[PDB]
Order: sequence, then structure tokens, then C-alpha cells
Amino acid sequence: PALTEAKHQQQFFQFRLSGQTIEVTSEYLFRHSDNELLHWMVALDGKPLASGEVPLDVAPQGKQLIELPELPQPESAGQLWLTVRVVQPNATAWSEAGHISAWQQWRLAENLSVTLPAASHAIPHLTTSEMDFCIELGNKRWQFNRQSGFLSQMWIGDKKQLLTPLRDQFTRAPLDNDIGVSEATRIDPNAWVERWKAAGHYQAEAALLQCTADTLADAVLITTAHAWQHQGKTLFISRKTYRIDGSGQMAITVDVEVASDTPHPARIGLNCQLAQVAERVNWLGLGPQENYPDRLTAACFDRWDLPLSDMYTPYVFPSENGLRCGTRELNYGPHQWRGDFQFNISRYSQQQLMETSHRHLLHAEEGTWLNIDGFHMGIGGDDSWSPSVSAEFQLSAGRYHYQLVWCQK
Amino acid sequence: RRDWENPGVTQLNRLAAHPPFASWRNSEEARTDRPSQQLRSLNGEWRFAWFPAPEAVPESWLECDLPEADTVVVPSNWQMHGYDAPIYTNVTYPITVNPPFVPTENPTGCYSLTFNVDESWLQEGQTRIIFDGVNSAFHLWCNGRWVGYGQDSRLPSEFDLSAFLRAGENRLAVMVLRWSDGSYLEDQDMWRMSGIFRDVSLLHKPTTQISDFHVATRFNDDFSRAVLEAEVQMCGELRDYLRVTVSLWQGETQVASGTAPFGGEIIDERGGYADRVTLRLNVENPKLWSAEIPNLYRAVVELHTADGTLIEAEACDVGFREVRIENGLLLLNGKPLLIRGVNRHEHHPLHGQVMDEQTMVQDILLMKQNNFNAVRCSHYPNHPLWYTLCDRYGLYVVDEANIETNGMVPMNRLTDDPRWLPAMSERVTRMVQRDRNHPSVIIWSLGNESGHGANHDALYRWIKSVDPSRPVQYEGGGADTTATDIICPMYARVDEDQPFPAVPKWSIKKWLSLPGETRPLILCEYAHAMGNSLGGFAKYWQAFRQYPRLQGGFVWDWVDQSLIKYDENGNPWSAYGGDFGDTPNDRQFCMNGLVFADRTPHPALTEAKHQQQFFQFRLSGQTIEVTSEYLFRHSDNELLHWMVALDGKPLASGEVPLDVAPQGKQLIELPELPQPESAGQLWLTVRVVQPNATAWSEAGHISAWQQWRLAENLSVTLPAASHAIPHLTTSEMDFCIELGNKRWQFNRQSGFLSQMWIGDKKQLLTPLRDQFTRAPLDNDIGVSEATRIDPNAWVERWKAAGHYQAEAALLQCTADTLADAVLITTAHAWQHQGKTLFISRKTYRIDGSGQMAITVDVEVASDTPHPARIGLNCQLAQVAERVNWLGLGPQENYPDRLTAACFDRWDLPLSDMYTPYVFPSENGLRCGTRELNYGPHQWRGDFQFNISRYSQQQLMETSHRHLLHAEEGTWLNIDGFHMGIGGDDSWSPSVSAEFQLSAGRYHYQLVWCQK
Ligand SMILES: [Mg+2]
Ligand SMILES: [Mg+2]
Ligand SMILES: [Mg+2]
Ligand SMILES: [Mg+2]
Ligand SMILES: [Mg+2]
Ligand code: NA
Ligand code: NA
Ligand code: NA
Ligand code: NA
Ligand code: NA
Ligand code: NA
Repeated sequence: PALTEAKHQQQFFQFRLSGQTIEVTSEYLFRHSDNELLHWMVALDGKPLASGEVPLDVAPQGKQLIELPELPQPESAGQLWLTVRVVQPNATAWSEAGHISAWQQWRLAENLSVTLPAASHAIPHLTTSEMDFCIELGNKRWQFNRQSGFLSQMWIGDKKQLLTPLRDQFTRAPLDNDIGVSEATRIDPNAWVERWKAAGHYQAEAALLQCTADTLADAVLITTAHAWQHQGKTLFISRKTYRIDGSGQMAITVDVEVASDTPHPARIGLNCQLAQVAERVNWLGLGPQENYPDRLTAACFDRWDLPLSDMYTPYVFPSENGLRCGTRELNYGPHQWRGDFQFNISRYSQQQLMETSHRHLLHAEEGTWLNIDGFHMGIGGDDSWSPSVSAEFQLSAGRYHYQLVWCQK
Repeated sequence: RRDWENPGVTQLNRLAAHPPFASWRNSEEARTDRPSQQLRSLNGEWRFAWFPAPEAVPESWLECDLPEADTVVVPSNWQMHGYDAPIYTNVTYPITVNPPFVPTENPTGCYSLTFNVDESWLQEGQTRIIFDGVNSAFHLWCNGRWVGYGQDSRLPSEFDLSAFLRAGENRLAVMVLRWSDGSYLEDQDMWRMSGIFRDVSLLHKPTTQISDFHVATRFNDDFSRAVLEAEVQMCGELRDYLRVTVSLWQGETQVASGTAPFGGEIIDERGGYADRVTLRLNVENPKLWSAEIPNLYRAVVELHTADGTLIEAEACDVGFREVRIENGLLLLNGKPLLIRGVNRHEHHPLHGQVMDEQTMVQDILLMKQNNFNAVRCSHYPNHPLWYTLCDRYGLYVVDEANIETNGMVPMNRLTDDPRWLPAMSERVTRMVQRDRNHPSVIIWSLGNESGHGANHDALYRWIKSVDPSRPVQYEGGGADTTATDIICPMYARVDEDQPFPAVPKWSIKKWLSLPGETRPLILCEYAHAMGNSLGGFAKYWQAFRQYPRLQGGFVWDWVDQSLIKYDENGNPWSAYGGDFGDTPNDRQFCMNGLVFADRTPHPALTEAKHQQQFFQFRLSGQTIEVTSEYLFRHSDNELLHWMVALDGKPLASGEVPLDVAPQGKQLIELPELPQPESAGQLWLTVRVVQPNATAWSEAGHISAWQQWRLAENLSVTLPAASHAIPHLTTSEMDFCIELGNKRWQFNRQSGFLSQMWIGDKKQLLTPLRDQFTRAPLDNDIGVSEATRIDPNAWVERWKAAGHYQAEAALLQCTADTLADAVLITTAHAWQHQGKTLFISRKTYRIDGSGQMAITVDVEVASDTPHPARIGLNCQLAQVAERVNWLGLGPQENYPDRLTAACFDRWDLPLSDMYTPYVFPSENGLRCGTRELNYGPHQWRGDFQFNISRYSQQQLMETSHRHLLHAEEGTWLNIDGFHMGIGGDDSWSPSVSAEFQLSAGRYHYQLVWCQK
């Protein structure tokens, strides 16, 4: 996946936007853009609204101004996005006709939704038992275990949707850059993975602090609080609310605290093993290829749809892989998650990936592992033998908030 | 003739410039710098009359005092006495641009003085008058007879009165013109005043006298040996019996001496200077001068007969130091400097441009106490005592010629014109002739904002020939021209390029490495301290420490140029541009100081102090590594105090003597510390304290500090249950909740908490509502004016988008009863002309303990300009004496200006929570606050806040601090997020991107409870 990042940063055309105006600047020293045309497209949340093409005619080091036509208002809430691509109409000794040599995006107007939903057709019911809080709505059921404090099962009809409960996750199967030269036989205590191990990040266990259920006028509200501790130290505290409404949507709010003295964690998200396996993955976010906070420039915001295996990157030395960031909507099977998160989805648990040294030995587990992150640490790479993730990409804020809606499709 | 409309006539009969003289007739008095009976002051009471033009002055005035004259103190600026108005114009000239002419209505100040001259002064030798500063041009008469003329408001004009005076009473008549052709070279950004505003004195010199002397100090490779060379020139009776003896003293000990007859070496085919002599004194292991240790020697220059008669003696303080640029670095005594500089105008709120010892001292002490080591004479030579003081207290000085033609179009129109070479030459040459022996001066500057003209090239070269001991710098024309030894930009940013055509301001880091560039870079002006500013200051200091060739800069500027005006009641108030009827004018642009006109600090001063620290620290486990940035001194007056506190509660503390060599490091291992079981964050604070008083600071002065978070124990503790559940009562218009003695009322039409009762006392005067704006800072407004809007300014972008006028529309307001609480949920949209700018969704959970937890989630349209803040505000009914908070402080601090603040528990009087910037704006914020206590209230969370008796609306609507009026109750602004304040400049948006609120979605939470 890194190749595409390289391709984008090494583009030969630079762009700037000012109003309806796009300014293209050539970084060629000798040739004119004689085999290039600029294609532009405006989409609302993935839905195409308009596009066009203009021939590029820029001298080496010169500039070309392109005026976009009047952009008809859009009939709906959402963020308009402008994407431009430089396409070479003719084949060359090194590329085929149609080759895309450069691209860029910009957000244009955004119209926030202020439209009140609509009065639920029904009201979910809460069933309380000694060991669980269950919510029923139509043919859907959610179960929250009172001792664990997590959503442990969800059913569509009589069909269970989870293999493992939905739980916070603060670690990742270590990348090569997280490992560096550390070795079991010769630990580099300065490496990220060793800092995390030493702090107990991979061994910390969730301790329940609170698990309550309340019924509101049109919804049921579950509130939970957990502490993750290690050798008597509290590493993280996660507080959440799950609000299930008449519409069947489950709104999840997550507020996490990370002790200031613990090494900054690899991620702050939730994870679960879905019972089902589906053919495709469809999302509205950055893509289509794998992208990370510090390696996402080349990815574009759009509606993407790929086979599930394209959502896994087969690095020979396996690790955390396949994340997509900047995702507002994710669809898999009958499920839909909405919010502003980063995610990865595959047949392999982080556990397996971290315990496996060669890709050929991984085996698809039952169901699908979904990791959905409010925040994820950068991957670094300035070198692969010393910590290389830039401060700005470390999860050092101390307190973090994210919210997601899980609903059926 | 109208000599004042002729750049070809800059003086008539004026004597040559020279270093400070006193004509002592006893060498020990010269050695001691005691007063000289031959140098008298004529300062005191003079007679003065104001005329609208020189053509209105009556001839009788030359022969006798005008009955209508007033007696006034001299030196003074006549505007300060109210004869006419001072004018505050920045770049545009105060007069029509039509060189070399001036208005025919040209305020003329007729000064006169009747004074005494003892016969003895007239029996022999020469008696001269010296006017240290006359703005801007003047004619001089003595006993009714015309003596001469002078220009250049900022250097001394001396005339020989020997033939005009008589024993006893004598009368001077000085006709001072406010405007002259000199004004075209005096367009600096300051109040436009006039008058005899520097000292007036009378000096007696013998007929055979020391007419000039230059002292130089050259060193061997390690500065263990030096040669002091002093060239002395005489005027008068040249005879074989004359000699010059130069002696050098360290205290009462004479370290060296040389005697020689006159007659310098052969210089050309016609011979040498028979009226000059150069003495060379060898000095071993000299004590070197620096701003760190201003070691000085005293050189006494005796003119005498060989057989022993002292004719006269002159003298100066000498600082052995070498200044040189080598391999791209400015070195002082072989080591690279790091300039912690500030630009300082000569300004006094009551006396205008008249300087006095007390004031200068006060400024030098505060500069030093705030870790400044350098000052730039923006933008003219200073009153003579300034140099003496920087020599003695130790500050590096950039001495600057009085040449500024900013208002010309293009800016070098005069400086590239050979006909203005002569007038400019004098401004440069006479400055060097006067100030060349002061060790504090380390760099000469050619003036300011006059573009780049061939005149600058010529003058750069003149100085380099006449005085090889100091680099020459000059910013005009792009700051890296052929007329400067130093890249000396004004307001170039650290990382951000500003590619203006012809004179781009590159990022300072990129500028150093442009193809072929090798010079050091020191900003002549940076960090424009106008109003609530200095945002981004730390970014500069980090770059300076990181890049060798980035050697610092001079902040703009030291003191606000506000003037005192008196109201009807006779109460003083700070005035700025236009407050005197002056127009056009540049309003508050004259106030850009780190300190107020009375020397009270603005909050930015502590940020400068901190970033400019001379000790850097690193923490590793319990080891503290201290690194000294001093180049020449050891930390011989310093100890390290350390303290650990748990959320403000003191746990342990200690002190350790600091012993680090210059550029050295010291490791200090701290004691086993408290590892308390109790929740909270442990914080380590270290401070460097100077146990002994110095010439510039009191015992115990703190010179540096730093803090680090240590272990954190997050609370996992469950609050006990409440023997109580709040009750809800509803009506179409409101949701009321009651719990014990407490009550909350939420308006269903507005969607806000409209009132709260504790006991039965109402707590709010205005409801709690979201706030997305701030009363704009000078940096938010920049140059925008009603009359000429600058649409790119932040304030204008917010205005045009409707932020200040957007109205909350209620989208939802519900109430639910929980197990042990009542929950109110709201959502509002802020719109403008159909555009939804922001959406606020909140929940308020009131529990059986009586606490109200508020959760707020805001959406901001990505296409609206990033808002000033994301917070809540309300007017509390209560007015309490103190404010106690756990968070950054104690002074005002903003996101991009908070490095100096320390996290601790602070407690101040309410009034201290407001910063009285002259031009009112959002102010007093404190960031990183975890708990705030005011009266019965306590708010907890992770926010920024301000609290005062003045609403944001009032601050935005009032132009001057003295017009603000305390409102009923107290206004509290509690922000989840607040935009940086900027300040890289005050005329273009300068808030760095990482400090702009552009995330789109924001979340914050607070708990409001009692106690
Ligand atoms: Mg003239
Ligand atoms: Mg003697
Ligand atoms: Mg006599
Ligand atoms: Mg200027
Ligand atoms: Mg104006
Ligand atoms: Na083309
Ligand atoms: Na692995
Ligand atoms: Na440096
Ligand atoms: Na100014
Ligand atoms: Na010491
Ligand atoms: Na104001």
C-alpha cells in the first residue's frame, strides 16, 4: 500500500483551489503537459453531482488556471468534495492510455443536517435480570452482561451476530516499526512494542466500575465504566453509553482516559468478532487502499466497495494492517456503523497476527474481526530501528472521545 | 533662506561630532567619572512661546523676552505641555509628501534662556553649547546674534559661543521648527512630537584640546592577551612639547599606560597626521566584557606638556570584547551569541520623548530581570546615558541611524537618490563618531524601513572602513541585501514562507539555506506584542536553539506608546492615536509593548522571560539534567529549587546548588519520591533562584523554571450513593428540577438553563448559552477599519459569515427521569442567512448528589471560518472577591501563549483575572483548568476560562479601557476550546494552523456543583 503514497507525494503537478478556480502548477523542468488532461468531479457524500474535463496545457514550471462552472446547489445535507485527476490520454513507452499521474481533493461546501429524525414507530423494551440487561426491539435483541459490562450478544431474529463481545482495545499487533531491532533474546526496551509490553498494555484486564440501565421516553440507555489495570496501576478508564432507540439504532458514546505516565497507546477503539462472514466491504471514507494517520495523503474520500480480502494486506511479517481512516460510514452484511472513525476488518484477530511470524501460516478464524477505532497511532517509518512516529501522531491527549451508531441495514 | 526646506543644508556652523567629552582638568576626577566643572547643564526653566509658522515670530524676540512667553521645563516636547497636538501616524507621513518642502503652517517653538557665564570661561579656551536633541530643526541666536543651524533630531548639535558671550548674563534664543526637510528621514512609527527634548549643556574646552579619540581592543586567539589601541586627535596649538598619556585602570589599579608625542605614522606621499597619535597598551589576561559579565576598565586620556602640565583629560569606560562574524556566525569573544533582544523606543506617558535616568534604569532592570540580553535602538541614536547604562549593566546594543522614510513610494525613493546622500551620510557618520567607544554597541544599523538605495551601499561601506570592529546590518529592501552583514528580517515566521514580490519574508529556517547564502540571521523585529499577543513565541525560541545560524531576534517592542490624558474629573487615562484630534492617525497601532507605558507588565512579558531562559532542562526518571546556555559565566549565583505536588497539594521539595560551567551540564538526581495512593496527577516544578542580589536583581530572584507531569493515579473511586433523587416538574414552558435546597430551571422555548437557585437565591443573571465568538483581539482585527475593511482579517471573516449575529434555533429539548437523576437533552442550530454554522447537542444530568454533569458535542460547518472559541457563557448573580483554580497560571495564558504558565492551585483577587489592555478585547483566559471555584460554585472538567465583570459584548464595543464599566454580577466564559491569539505580526492572520479550531467536531464536559 505504501507505493501509492509515494506516487501521490511524488506527483509532478501541484494544485491550489480558490473558489471556482483551480491552479495547476507543473513541476516538470523540460516538457510541456502534452499528454495530459484534468478530470474533475464533485460528489456529495460519495454521490456524484457533476464533473468534467479540461485539457492541460502547462509549460515546465508554469501555471494554468481552470475555472470550474457554477456549482448547482445540492439538495441534501452532507459535505461536497472536489476531486481532480490528471490523466494521460495517450499511451507512452512506459504507460497505457488512461494512466492517472496525479490527483488531489478538497472539501467544498458542507450543509450540516438539522433535520429532526422522526418519531420512532416503536419503543425498545428493557428486560433486567441478575446477570444481564437485554433490550428488545422488533426482531432485534441486545444483551449486556452485568458482570462484564459489555455488549455480549446481539440477535437479528434468532441469529446471533457476535462470536466475542464488543470490548475496548488499546493495542495493536506490532508493526515492524513498532518492533525495531528488539528481539526476545535481546529486548530493545526503547522500542514501542517493549514500552507497551512493559507497561502491561497487552496484559491489562478490564475491571468493571459501573453498569446501569435506564429507560428514557423513547429509548433505553446503558451506562458502563471500566478500568484497565496493571500491577495495580490504572492504565486506561473507558466510560460509555449505549442508547437504543425506536429506530433500532444503537448510539455508542466512548470517553477514555489514559494515564499520563503510561506509554501512549497504539489505538483507542473497540473490537469484536462478528459471527458472520460477508463478501464485500463498503464504506464512505478514505481509500480505497490501506491508510494510516501518518500515511493517508494518497487516499481519497469517497464511497468504496471491495471484496473482504482486499481489506487485509498480506505483509510477509504479519502485523496490524488494512486500516482505512476518515470513515463516516461502514457497511458489512446487514450491519452499518456510522461516526468518524478508522477501521480494519478481516478473518484474523490481532492476537493471531501478533503471534504469527509468516503470512503463510495465518488461518481465517470463524466470522470476521472488526476493529473500529476512534483514534489510531501513526505507523512511522523514518527508520525501522528506533521509534519514528512523530509526536503529532502519538495518542498523547490523555482524554479521548468518540461516538458511533451501529444499526441494521 | 528656508534652510529647513533644503536637504542640502543640514546645519550651519555646527561643530564636528565626537565621543562624550567633559574636559576635566584633574585626571583623578576623569578617572572616577565624577562631575566636571567644565561641563554645565543648562536644563531647567526656560521661556517658551508657540507660533503657527516661522514667519509669525517677531523680531523683537531675538533681543528680548516675549511678555506672552511661558516659563517651562527643558528638556520637553511642547506637545506634552499642550501647545499643540502630538500626532500618531505609522507609515503615512504626517505631512504632504512633496520633498523637500514642508507645510507653510509649521508649528514653531521659540525657546529662550537667560543664563550666566563666569568670566573665567571667557578669559581663555573655548565655550560651546551643546543641544543633545532638538526635533526637528532649529536656528540658534546668542545675545541677539545669529549663531547657526541644525537638523537630525536624535544627535547632538554643538556650536562655539566663544565670541558671542560676555561675562555675566547671556540670553539664548532657539527657534525650533516642527517640520523640516529632516522630517522626510524621520518617519518612524511613533508619536510625531517636537521641541528641545534632550539635554542642553555648556562645555569649556582649552584652545589646545582633545578633539576626538577612538578606543579599540584586539585579541590573541584565546583572548588571554589584548592590545588596547587609542588614537587621539587634537585641535589647537601643535608644539613639540605636547604629549598624550593613556592609562587603563581596573578599579583603583592602573593596569597599563603609554605616553607619546603627537605625529602618527606616515600614511601617504604627503606624510602623516601631525595632530594625531596612537598609543598601544598591552593588557594580559584581560577581564572580558559581555552582557553576562559587563567587566569594564577605565581609560583616561590625558593631553599634557611633556614636563607635566595636564592641559585637559577625557575618558571612557572600556569593555574588552571582540565582535566578529565567522563561518556564518556572529561571535562575541569567540562564542556564538543567542540574542534575547527587544526593540525599545524612548517613550514616557507623561514626558513624551524626553528620557530620564530613572526611567532608563527601570527599563534596563526589568529587561534583565526578564532574561533579555540585548536592545535595538529603534530607530535612532538614543539619549547618551542609555549607552553608559547598557555598558555598565550589560546589554548588547544595536545602534541605529536616524533614517526612516517608510512613507515614500516606492520606499527607497530618497535612499536611492544621490541628492539625499549628504543628509543620510550625516545621520550615519555622526552616530558612529559619537558612539564608537561604547562596548555595549556591538552592531551598527543603517536606519529602518527606507527600502534599499545606493546611498545605503555607500554608507555600509563607509562604516566598514571606519570601524572594522562591528558588523553592519540593515533590513530594508528585503533584509539580505548587499548593505547588511546579517539577515535581519522583521516578522518573518518560523516555518511559514510569505513570498511577497521583490521582498519576500521567507521562513527563517529556509532563508538561511537559500542557494549561496551564508550569513547569520537575527530578526530585527519579531513577535509583535500588540494587545493580547505573543502567540507562537515559543516556536521562535525552539528554532533559535536548534539552528546555529538562527541567532535570535529583537521583540517588537518593549513599551506601549500610550500617553496620559485627563478626564473631566481629572483622572488620568491611557490615550492612543487620534485621541488628540490628530488625523489621519493609526489608532492603537502605537501600543505594541511587552509592558504598559507605566512599566507595568503585560502578560506576554512572562512568556518572553520563560522562553528566553538561560538554563534548559531535561528529566529522566528522577534525574534532572540542567544545561547552561551562558557562554562565559559559571552559575555562581544560582540554586535549583524543586517541588512535587499532587494536584496542587504539596508533597515534597528541596533545593540543590547549581554548579554548571558555561554551556555545561549538571545532573541532579532527585530523592525517592512520594507515590501516593490517592488519585491525581503528580507534578514536578523546578525553579532557578539567585540567592544573592546583583546590580540588576534582588536576592531570591527567580530566573528560570520548568514543569513536568510525573506519575498519574487515575480515579477509579465510585462515589457513594445519594440518599436522594431529584424531582422533575414540567410545564409547556419549562423543565424544573429540585433536589434539596437546590433548583434548576430549563426554558423549553429557548432550550437553555435559565436559572438556578441555591437555597432560595437565584444564581444567574443571564442563561447559560453556547458561545462561538470572542471580543476580537488586535491580532484578529489587524488593519481592518470600518472605513476600509480588510476582508482577510479574522474579525472580518467571522463577521461576514454571521458568527457574531447568528441566533440559536432550538431543535430539541427533552427531559427524562432516571433511576437517580433527571436528564435534560438539547440540540440547537446557529444559522445565518440560511446557513447552519454550528450545531450544539448537549445533555445535563442532575443527580441525587446535586451535581449537574454537562456534556457538549458541537459540529462546525467545515466551510465557515474556524471560530474563535467553543464554549458556554453566562452572567452569574454573584460577585466574589477571589477566584481559585487548579490549572495553568497564575497569569493570563492562551493556547499558543501558555508555556510560561504552570499547573498548580492558584488563588487571586477577581480583578487579577482581567488584563487591562488599553484597547479592550477578549482577555484573562487561563487554560488547562481542571477545577474552578467562585463563590459557592465549583466547575470541574478540562477547559479554559475567563471571569470578570465585563461581557464579551461590552469589551467588543468599547475602544478604551477607561470607558469600561463593571456589569452586575460576574461574566464567566468557560471554553472547551479556544483559538490561538497569534502575533507573528498584527496586520495579517498569524494564528498557526494547529491553533485554529478546524476539527469540525468538538466534545467537552463539565460538572457544575456547589460547596
Ligand atoms: Mg535643510
Ligand atoms: Mg600621572
Ligand atoms: Mg587668566
Ligand atoms: Mg515604519
Ligand atoms: Mg487611520
Ligand atoms: Na495536455
Ligand atoms: Na506478527
Ligand atoms: Na541558534
Ligand atoms: Na506600531
Ligand atoms: Na551556584
Ligand atoms: Na474593543
